[PDB]
Amino acid sequence: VPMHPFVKALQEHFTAHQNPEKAEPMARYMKNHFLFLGIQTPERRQLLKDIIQIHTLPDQKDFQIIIRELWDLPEREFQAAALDIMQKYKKHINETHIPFLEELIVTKSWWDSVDSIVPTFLGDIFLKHPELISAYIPKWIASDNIWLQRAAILFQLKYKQKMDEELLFWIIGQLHSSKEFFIQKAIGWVLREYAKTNPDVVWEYVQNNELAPLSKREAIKHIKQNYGINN
DNA sequence: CCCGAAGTCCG
DNA sequence: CGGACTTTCGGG
Ligand SMILES: Cn1cnc(N)c2ncnc1-2
Repeated sequence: VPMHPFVKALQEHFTAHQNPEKAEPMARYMKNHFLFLGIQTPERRQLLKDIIQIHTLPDQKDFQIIIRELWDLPEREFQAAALDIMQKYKKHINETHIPFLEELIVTKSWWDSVDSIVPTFLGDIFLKHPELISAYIPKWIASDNIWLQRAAILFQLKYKQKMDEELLFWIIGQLHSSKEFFIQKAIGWVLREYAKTNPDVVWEYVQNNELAPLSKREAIKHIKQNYGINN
């Protein structure tokens, strides 16, 4: 079975505009885990737009197929485009897509893709269906996969006043001993972000519970101005 | 325009 | 460790 024509068209059009000179530092920035074509986001968005204008966006029956085929292509711009395309199908994504999103998290994994999946697509799903959190989060924390662990930390990132504080702190407590940078930093990030909504609770948490030094410092990057740094 | 959100380099 | 500085991206 041939590649979906929309994906083939995108591949052809991206490749025709590749920039090997830019590709080298772009790939180095992601620690050479991926090949790059060398197309940065403004042009990459326009090239996608070009193909939608010519071909139209595929029927929703093909949504998951298109995403997978792009995920399987070697150059990282195709996963970035896949995520742009998933946003175009946003109104069709629901709680039944959690396993599909899980599989995207644990394939071609790195912070650029995982952070584009978790606080937005998964965050929205669990905001609407909080009763499903306990069907996934314990497994993610227990897994060997640091990107599922990061997903458990960051899916609430944008919740603001809808944050489940008890859940957030329980998740952080489970992962606070991790020596993995991407886990320590995610803990720092979600605490720093939630402190914009409720600084008192984050300050109390970091003063009274164990965290990696990186996590604590990132958490209080801003609110240390509000409380002061004791001698 | 601005500000806030990985990478290298240094002490 | 933790700060200074880097380029890119999202968004006010
Ligand atoms: C991706 N990226 C680029 N530049 C910065 N200053 C950043 N801080 C966090 N993440 C960043």
